[PDB]
Amino acid sequence: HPTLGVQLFSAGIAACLADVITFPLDTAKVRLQVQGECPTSSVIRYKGVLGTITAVVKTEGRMKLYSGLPAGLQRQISSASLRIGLYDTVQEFLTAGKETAPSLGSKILAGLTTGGVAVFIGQPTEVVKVRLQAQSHLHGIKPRYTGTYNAYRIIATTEGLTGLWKGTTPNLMRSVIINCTELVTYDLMKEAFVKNNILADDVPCHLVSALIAGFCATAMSSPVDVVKTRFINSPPGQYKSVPNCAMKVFTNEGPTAFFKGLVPSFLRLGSWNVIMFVCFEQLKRELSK
Amino acid sequence: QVQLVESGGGLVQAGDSLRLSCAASGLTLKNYAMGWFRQAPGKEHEFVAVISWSGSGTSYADSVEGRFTISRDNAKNTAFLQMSSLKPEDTAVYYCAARDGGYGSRWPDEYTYWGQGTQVTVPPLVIWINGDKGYNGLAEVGKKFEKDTGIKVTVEHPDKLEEKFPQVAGPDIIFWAHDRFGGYAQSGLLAEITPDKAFQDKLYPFTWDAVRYNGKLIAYPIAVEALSLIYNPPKTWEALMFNLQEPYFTWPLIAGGYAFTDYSIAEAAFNKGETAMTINGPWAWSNIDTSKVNYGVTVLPTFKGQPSKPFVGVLSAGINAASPNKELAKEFLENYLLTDEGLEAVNKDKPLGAVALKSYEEELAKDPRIAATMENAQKGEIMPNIPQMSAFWYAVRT
Amino acid sequence: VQLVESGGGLVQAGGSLRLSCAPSGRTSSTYTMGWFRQAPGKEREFVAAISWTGTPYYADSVKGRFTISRDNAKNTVYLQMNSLKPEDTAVYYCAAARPGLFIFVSDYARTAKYDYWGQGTQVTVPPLVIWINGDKGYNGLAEVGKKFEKDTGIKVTVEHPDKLEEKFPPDIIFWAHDRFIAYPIAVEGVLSAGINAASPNKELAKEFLENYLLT
Ligand SMILES: Nc1nc2c(ncn2[C@@H]2O[C@H](COP(=O)(O)OP(=O)(O)OP(=O)(O)O)[C@@H](O)[C@H]2O)c(=O)[nH]1
Ligand SMILES: OC[C@H]1O[C@H](O[C@H]2[C@H](O)[C@@H](O)[C@@H](O)O[C@@H]2CO)[C@H](O)[C@@H](O)[C@@H]1O
Repeated sequence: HPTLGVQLFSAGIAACLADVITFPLDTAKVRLQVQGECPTSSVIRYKGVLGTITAVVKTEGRMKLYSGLPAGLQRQISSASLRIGLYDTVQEFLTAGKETAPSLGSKILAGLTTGGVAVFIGQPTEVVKVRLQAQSHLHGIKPRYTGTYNAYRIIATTEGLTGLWKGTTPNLMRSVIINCTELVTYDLMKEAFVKNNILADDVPCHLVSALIAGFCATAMSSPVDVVKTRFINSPPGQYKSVPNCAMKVFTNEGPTAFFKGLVPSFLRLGSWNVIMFVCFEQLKRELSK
Repeated sequence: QVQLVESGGGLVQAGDSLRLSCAASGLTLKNYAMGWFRQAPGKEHEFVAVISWSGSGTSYADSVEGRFTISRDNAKNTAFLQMSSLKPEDTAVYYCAARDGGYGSRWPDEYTYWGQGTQVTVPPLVIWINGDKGYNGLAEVGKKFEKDTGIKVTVEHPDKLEEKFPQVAGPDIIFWAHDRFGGYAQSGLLAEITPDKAFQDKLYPFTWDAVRYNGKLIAYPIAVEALSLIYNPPKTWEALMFNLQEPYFTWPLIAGGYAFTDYSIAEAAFNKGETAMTINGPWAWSNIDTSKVNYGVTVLPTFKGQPSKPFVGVLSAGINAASPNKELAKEFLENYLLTDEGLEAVNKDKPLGAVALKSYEEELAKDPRIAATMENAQKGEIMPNIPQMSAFWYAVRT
Repeated sequence: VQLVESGGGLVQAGGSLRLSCAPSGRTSSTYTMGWFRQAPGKEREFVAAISWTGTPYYADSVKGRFTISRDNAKNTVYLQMNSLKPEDTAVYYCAAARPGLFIFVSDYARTAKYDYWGQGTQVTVPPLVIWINGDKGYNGLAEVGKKFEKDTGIKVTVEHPDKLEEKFPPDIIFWAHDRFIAYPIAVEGVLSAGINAASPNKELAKEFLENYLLT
């Protein structure tokens, strides 16, 4: 049994590597989600994952894809590591030393607690990351940031130390929904697949059920993610509150606009989870001895 | 010593194309981003187009999408802009800007260097018409043309345009009788006119031949004008008030010879009914209609048993040679003015006489005044268009 | 892995057999296991398989009678037989495979995935055999045995071994009362049938002798 420090360090390193690997998918999702915040020409410049990526690299440069990387790295160091270490610790505490088999409720509760703790501490990195990813020189509001640390300085000096935590409640809602949906859907799918013996009770069935659960969770959490992206990237004094933004989005475009960039978000979720899990397990096994 | 130079600007008509070239000297264009910014008088800078470092991705403004094409050449370190399907809203001064950061595109104040700039203008139609005729109807037709096509039309009536036109050239279309047009074409200020065979069948053949010159055509005929008496009116010359300074109003009395008080005072005197009979053309009829006094048209009285022979003119419009709107002028003249609606709108203000358009001529022939004017015209002779009339009308004047 | 079986022997019909199979070390908790049987003069066949998760899988011709289980603490696979018959007499092997290879429920039937095969144990269920001399009605005994096999499902054959007086010292020995603890059937002498103590299916022999023989 590895100690707490080893688990935390391995989790941090794995999270950082996974975030470094698959950032352009997040950039494409952010670009697609803020496409129609304000009225513009009838011509849509972004359409398709590969199309959006190639347009971004061809027009705004190759380094625009990886804008705001230090903010993501700081978020992974400060938020993800604590989440995926204290999740295991709290889960063991709830189980009370392998007294009983881990029930669904215990895992759900531990995940919700660790997700809330992770979201509350480590919000400014998310805010700055969204601000940097959504900005563009050619169209939209004038770019006001010149990097990541400059964004911190500008927000601290102009807005203060309480405007950095904007939009924490959408993040909490997104985390709770994604966690609960993932767990419930995976459990139900695996149970049904095993009961009807359509597939063998081996790792292929588990992997297929996990992928289905991840897709369902991404599909359910996409609207709240859209609202969060549109609210966080907004000049002060424009949006009154989150419900106002939701009503404006519904009236201006319609319900279909609530599902934007679903494919890039799902791809990022799957890739990040797989890479993080593999690297974390391998590094923990290597460092335990 | 960074220098940017722009070339290719000037004056271009609507619906044409232009080539703008920006040349850079003193820097290497391999790692710079080129862009074009237009400025209109009384407005700030606006985005037009921008190109990346290697011509891979280019961007255009929302208002010039699909009309402007931007390109660049690193070997000759220049940038080119193709402007097509120009509009009157494109009159502005253009600047070529270079961004140092490379692979860049943004709003102004983000670039590092700027150019001198070149002026691009889309002139509108300017039409000169004598103040006697109904210029308000022509202005209304021009407003309809602007609504249909988007090009403004201006109408001006300078005093004594027959002397100002040769010195100035300048207007785009000039309206006058057909006696000065022979001399104008001989001097070379006019331009040849080639209407379609179907179009030439709309008007009478002699009307077209009246503005001919050595087998060519120099002006579209518009109308035929001749003097008449307006008042038991007297039948023989052997009371009355008419303009005497202009020899055109006194020639009928003079003519077994042959060629080869003011107008305002007389008009005011007749408008109040002070005088009985006045000799004048159709254009004055509307004024009599405003005088609320009964009046009638009549053939000029005979002198010594010889009927008077007033000169007959063909009011026609010619296109200026140096005007850069030849196609626009041709389209406006052949499609808008030479139609029933436009000619009716013009004639509603001040009558022209007998319209050369057959469809309108048949309708207008029912008015007895037009028949009387034609009868008076037949007793006269069409005045020649040889280039010697520039001084003759002056010589008879003195 | 040195995977070894245990529980071999020869038993009578209708009994229950407990077969154990265990590997060396403590790697049983991270493996899937399977039982495959080979009939005398026949190739291998699918019998049962239990995955690492703990979901058993049975064959078409074995469902309802077998019961397979695994023990992580004991680290071994235990197979329980019910209503065993001579038709199930064969040599049984237990095989182990690493998890993750199988993707279909029918994929357990393939013998290529398994790699570690044990020594195996031979389980036999001898059937009751009745010996009748050449002076008796062997055809009637054959007909009775065929009827018994049709009714129950146990093979019965009647041989004709000459000089049975000394050769014998089978399941039911038919002879006169002079040589002989037997049931009379016919009267000559007294031609009676005795149940030898060496026969395993003494109860089956008694049932055959009482229910359908003397009728
Ligand atoms: N399984 C699981 N994935 C999560 C959870 N919270 C976030 N993720 C996913 O983890 C990845 C990275 O999340 P973060 O590092 O917080 O970054 P983010 O900017 O919030 O991620 P996006 O919402 O995908 O833009 C994304 O795919 C998230 O959707 C969670 O509680 N469970
Ligand atoms: O006055 C001399 C002038 O007479 C004629 O000009 C006429 C013109 O033809 C009419 O259309 C109308 O405008 O009245 C004008 C006189 O005021 C001759 O056409 C012209 O050559 C001559 O100079």
